[PDB]
Amino acid sequence: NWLWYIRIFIIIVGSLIGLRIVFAVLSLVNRVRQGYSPLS
Repeated sequence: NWLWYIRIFIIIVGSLIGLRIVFAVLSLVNRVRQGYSPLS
């Protein structure tokens, strides 16, 4: 019952962390490629 909610929260947090990592990886690739100058 309770553990159920705990598991969901854990998964939710993991998803957020993954998304961030993926975004960071892409940002690094863009910089290495230097195809275009970033807006920021």
